[PDB]
Amino acid sequence: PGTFFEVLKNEGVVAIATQGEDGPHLVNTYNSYLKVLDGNRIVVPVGGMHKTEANVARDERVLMTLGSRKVAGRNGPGTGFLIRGSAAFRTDGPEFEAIARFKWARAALVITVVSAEQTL
Amino acid sequence: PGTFFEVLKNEGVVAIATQGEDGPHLVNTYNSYLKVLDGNRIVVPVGGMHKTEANVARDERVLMTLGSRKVAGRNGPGTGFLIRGSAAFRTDGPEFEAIARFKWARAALVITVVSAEQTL
Ligand SMILES: Cc1cc2nc3c(=O)[nH]c(=O)nc-3n(C[C@H](O)[C@H](O)[C@H](O)COP(=O)(O)O)c2cc1C
Ligand SMILES: Cc1cc2nc3c(=O)[nH]c(=O)nc-3n(C[C@H](O)[C@H](O)[C@H](O)COP(=O)(O)O)c2cc1C
Repeated sequence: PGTFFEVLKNEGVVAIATQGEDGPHLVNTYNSYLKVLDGNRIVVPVGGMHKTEANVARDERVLMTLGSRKVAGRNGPGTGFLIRGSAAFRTDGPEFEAIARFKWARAALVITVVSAEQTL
Repeated sequence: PGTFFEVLKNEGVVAIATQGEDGPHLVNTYNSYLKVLDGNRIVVPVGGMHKTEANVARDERVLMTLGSRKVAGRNGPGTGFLIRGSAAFRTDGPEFEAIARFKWARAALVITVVSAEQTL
């Protein structure tokens, strides 16, 4: 597990896939923008993510990839994760406050991780 | 357009989303692993991508995010793209050869770009 937390601190772009009625949608954030709480909750600051919110309002299911070449994984150098969870947009509580330093943030995207597999 | 080509040369992880019958799927590669040909074709070396190929055999539609903080975009520092295209697995031709230096590559994933929007 300690691999995952070292990845959060490093440089890297996160990818977030949602399910629409017109196919998947795909958006980004930075590894270091993420905030982890208890209950397997990863919190994302929301500036835009309008299409994403539309998709999530209808289908909680989300996928996320993140990693870093600086954190050593399965076959030595580098590591990547594929995370499956359920998503929710929150405007209040501990989850919104975790990302509150991002003054531009209109909401928090809260991903509750159901599984994480190392892909690298 | 010259922004896109500068992004390919830089450090960065690409995200590729496909449509399954069980929801979206999401896989990675590196910006510098990509190969661009004419006909709006971006070529990806395939080592694994078994679930991805299953999804693509059924639904050509694909989304891709890639970028770099080192290439200056819309609001100054950084740039990201969201690419929509159609995918195909090729085992021969110019498209496979473009990625042939990757000896581990069993195939080429060929993305024909229908649209690219700057997201950063
Ligand atoms: C590297 C990168 C990081 C980004 N970080 C965020 C972010 O932290 N929060 C956010 O709302 N959008 C971020 N964006 C923009 C989103 O990917 C997305 O385009 C925008 O939020 C609109 O979302 P939507 O397409 O679901 O409407 C980032 C884009 C890039 C390329
Ligand atoms: C940073 C990173 C780069 C990767 N590059 C490739 C790649 O270039 N080609 C490839 O087949 N898989 C690559 N992978 C692994 C794929 O994301 C994926 O897990 C694997 O190919 C299996 O595909 P599938 O889940 O569709 O079966 C990479 C993973 C990471 C984290």
